[PDB]
This record gives sequence, C-alpha cells and structure tokens, in this order.
Amino acid sequence: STGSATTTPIDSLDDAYITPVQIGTPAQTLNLDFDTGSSDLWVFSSETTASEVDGQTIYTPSKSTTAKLLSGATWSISYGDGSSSSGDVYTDTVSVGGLTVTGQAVESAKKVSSSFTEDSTIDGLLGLAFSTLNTVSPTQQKTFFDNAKASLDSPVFTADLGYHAPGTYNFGFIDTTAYTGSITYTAVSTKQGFWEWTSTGYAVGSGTFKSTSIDGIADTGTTLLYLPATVVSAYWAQVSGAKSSSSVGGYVFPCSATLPSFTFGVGSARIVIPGDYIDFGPISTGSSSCFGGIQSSAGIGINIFGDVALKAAFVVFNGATTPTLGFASK
Repeated sequence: STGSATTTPIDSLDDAYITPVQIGTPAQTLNLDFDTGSSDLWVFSSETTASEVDGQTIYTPSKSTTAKLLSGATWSISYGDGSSSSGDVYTDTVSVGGLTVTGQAVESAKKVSSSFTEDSTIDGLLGLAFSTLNTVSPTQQKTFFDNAKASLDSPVFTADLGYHAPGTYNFGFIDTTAYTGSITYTAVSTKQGFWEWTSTGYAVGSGTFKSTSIDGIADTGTTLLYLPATVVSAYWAQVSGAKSSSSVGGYVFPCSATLPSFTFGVGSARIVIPGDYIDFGPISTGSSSCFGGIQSSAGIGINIFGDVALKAAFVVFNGATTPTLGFASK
C-alpha cells in the first residue's frame, strides 16, 4: 500500500509546513507538522487546558468509535527550541493521504507551552524520527511510519518541500517524476534516534568546494539550517553589512543585500540552496534588517539540515534494515 499527501507552508516565510491527517472514526481532520526530528504523534484535544487553545482544531476521542484510552500511559516532551507538551495516550485509526494505520498511539495534549498556543494553524506534530525517541511511558510507542512499514510497498517516505509553495509527503514509493538526475544515497546512523548523516562539504556562492565532514540530522521540523560556526562565519562574511546580533539571537543582514547560494555535499553529489531561500525577511515589520536562514549550531550541540536545506532537494528517507538518506536535485 501507499500514501500521498500535500504539505503547505503555514505563512509567507515557510516557517513550518502542515499536512492534513485523518484521526478516528468518523474522520477528524487535523493539520499536523511532519517532524523527522521527533517521534511522538501528539495533538491538541478536548483535554487541552482551555486557556492554552487559540484557534486550533482539536481531536475529540469521545466522538470516535475506534478510540481507546491506553490505560496508565503518559508522555512528556521538550523540543530544542524550549517548547514543551504533555498529557495522556489514546490508540485510534490514523490515515495519511489514503494510508491507514489501526491502533496508532495518539498522544493527547493536556498542557502545551505558549509557542504551540500562538501557532493557530498547527494542530499537532507527527513524529518521523526512530521509535527509540518516543516519550510514552511506561510502554514506548511506535511512530506512524514504523507501524505502516509492513503494509508499505517499499519501506520509504519522501519529502518534497516547496519554496513558498505546497509540496508532497509520499509513503511507500518513489515518484521518479518529482526529481531530475539520479538519487545519491548516504549512510544513516540511528545511534541518537535521528536521521543522522555526514555531509561531505560545502561551497559559498561560486567559491571553491571545501571537502570537510559535517555530521548532522535531516530535520523537517526545524525551519533553518544550523551549521558549525566556522562554516556560518565563512558564508556571512560574503554579505556586506551582515553581522551576528545578540539582541536578535543570530545573523542579520541588510534587507537591500543580495545573498549568495550555499552548496552542501552528499557523497560525490552537490545540492545547491539558492540565495533567496536564505532570506527570512525583516526582523520586525518595517525594519531594514533581515533575518538569515543559515545560523550557528554552536549553542545547540547538533548540526541540523532543516527546511532551508531540505526544500532545495527531493529527499528519500529509507527505513530499510540498513537505513539510508537519498538526495536528488529538483
């Protein structure tokens, strides 16, 4: 079996992408953020503290004939940005673009931090990292991908994110019309529970490619590209007036400047991120200082190939016994 769903940016800056997901019987459609950097499927629900809900569509397990409370199970998660959520667990039927999983753990949020409450367009997260990161206690739960794996024609899912435009998440097949050239596959380490891989280098604009190993994670749930200070300083030194600002919390650049492209290596292949993808617009409305899409990973401890990098490629997440990541130009 296969599944195919359209994912749409939530705003004009591609801050996040939402994909409709059907939960329960009869279906309740919620717009979830597909996150390859986490492994919990959690939703805003009828149990979420009324003051922490601001416009989201909520899941109501009492209206679903297939919902079952997973007795005693609780969850609690904290994200890299400091945001957090917790609550209880239900099992229910979950379908993504025609692909159905029965008995999927659906983590009902009882409490959510301000960051989630503010984002009225996001009803929850659908985690696609390895099930070893799932926070359900005392019995760890599987991700939607892990549960669907046996039913899939191929144990893969693909991410084809758009630049200021909708894209697609496909499960169980590779659309040979969505990319150009060939797909370069690279080894994945599942040791930390992430889609962790090694980039073979980088180039800034039309500069020469520097071969150097950069370990990092393929993370659809992170907006920006976070790389070592050395790489980020080499990029921003090519933009007139660019600087790191403590007030803002990152590199900013004059909105009038033209940004060079950024190339990252995948084995012997090169992925080119156009300069336009690195522009995140004014730091405040009317400001002449614009926020950069390439930031330092020094304060995080892990390099992250977020949406800025991923949207420049057709990306294959191969969940076979020996996992791999595939990248192709598009």
